[PDB]
Amino acid sequence: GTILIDLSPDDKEFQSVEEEMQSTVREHRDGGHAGGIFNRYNILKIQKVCNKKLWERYTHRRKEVSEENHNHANERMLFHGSPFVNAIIHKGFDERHAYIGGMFGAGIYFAENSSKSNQYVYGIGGGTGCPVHKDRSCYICHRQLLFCRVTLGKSFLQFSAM
Amino acid sequence: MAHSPPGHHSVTGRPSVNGLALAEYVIYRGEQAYPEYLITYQIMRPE
Ligand SMILES: O=c1cc(-c2ccc(O)c(O)c2)oc2cc(O)cc(O)c12
Ligand SMILES: [Zn+2]
Repeated sequence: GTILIDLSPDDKEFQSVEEEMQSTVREHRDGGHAGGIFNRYNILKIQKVCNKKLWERYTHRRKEVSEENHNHANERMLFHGSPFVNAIIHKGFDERHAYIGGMFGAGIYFAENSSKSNQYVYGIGGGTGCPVHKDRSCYICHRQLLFCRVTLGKSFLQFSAM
Repeated sequence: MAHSPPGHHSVTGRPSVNGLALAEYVIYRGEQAYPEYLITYQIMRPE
């Protein structure tokens, strides 16, 4: 079902997506242990993910949530990093993309800081890092994350000592 | 997979100690997210 369309670096859409990635890097309290040591990225490619079935599934749930929350889907764009990005783009998010041991329960996690999602690209806590060099701070290997459309509806506010 | 607290659709994890960390969010249904952009990248070694 899925087709991937390359965006041109001269297109304003590419440029706005890169700006979201780059502007939401921060330092992490682990010193870079999980995700590596960096202040910015080299963006190599940005692809638009197109799948009519998955889209209609999303927008059907979106309208349900809107109607339960004073006509406000509370839709955001957020980052998701994991080793399963290739399954997500063909089959969608599901229970097998849940962080069963996460702070807020077994669910699917997203971040406003692109650098937070980067800590999960090679696994929980960065796993053992890249496949080729076993290096969580690899400057060579190509990484992938998703910039996702996410419906929050009425969101329970949980203040977190983090 | 867990469920949202009753009467809610998601959880917002708002960091209270580090005032530069932005929010994290959890959903409990896969159909509440669409993977719109696939970004391929390298992290860069600082100078
Ligand atoms: O992108 C995130 C991805 C994941 C994640 C964690 C465990 C998994 O088995 C998985 O498939 C994904 O966990 C997070 C946990 C966070 O607190 C913030 C995040 O952005 C993520
Ligand atoms: Zn590597």
